[PDB]
Amino acid sequence: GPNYTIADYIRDNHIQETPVHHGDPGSPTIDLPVPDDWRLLPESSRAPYGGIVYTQPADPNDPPTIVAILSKLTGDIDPAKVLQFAPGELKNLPGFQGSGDGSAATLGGFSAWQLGGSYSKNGKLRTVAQKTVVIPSQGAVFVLQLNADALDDETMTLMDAANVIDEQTTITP
Ligand SMILES: CCCCCCCCCCCCOC[C@H]1O[C@H](O[C@H]2O[C@H](CO)[C@@H](O)[C@H](O)[C@H]2O)[C@H](O)[C@@H](O)[C@@H]1O
Repeated sequence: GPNYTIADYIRDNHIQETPVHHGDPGSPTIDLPVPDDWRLLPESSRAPYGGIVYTQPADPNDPPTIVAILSKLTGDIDPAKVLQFAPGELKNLPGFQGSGDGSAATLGGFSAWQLGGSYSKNGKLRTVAQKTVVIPSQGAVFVLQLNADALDDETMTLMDAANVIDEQTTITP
């Protein structure tokens, strides 16, 4: 899309990006909570840093989910620019509609950005949101992204889980 993204920022600069997994030497420890009625997702192709899925979905083939990704950025990386370009990805979604570009936030004591809204996929309105947390540590900038997605009618399920995540997550570099 026409919006500059974090991926564009990485591509256009002398920045190395490497995926991070639980237990990797040199990486932060991120304790995400598992809200009630949600179940933990292990690390997989579809949940690179794990995630959570709602255990009482209206459509078991399309349940509300919050998936985590953790990346390690080294080189000519400015943590403030990661936050600056965080809204680009969602804003490029087909028919995305949200309240502006989102807002600043914090998670586990680190600076973050969150935006949410709706988009249309296969003729169905979906609620989507992304929280990006910048974690400068150990000669690198780690970037955590939490990607929430659900059918429009299950928007409140996502919002409830988000409050639990916002209040209980700890991040220790
Ligand atoms: C921690 C994991 C990630 C974070 C937790 C996940 C929480 C997700 C909650 C996200 C709910 C965000 O959606 C809120 C709403 O945004 C848009 O409306 C807003 O923007 C429109 C165009 O500017 C205005 O016309 C509307 O008045 C204004 O409400 C969509 O059109 C709505 O359909 C959607 O409901």
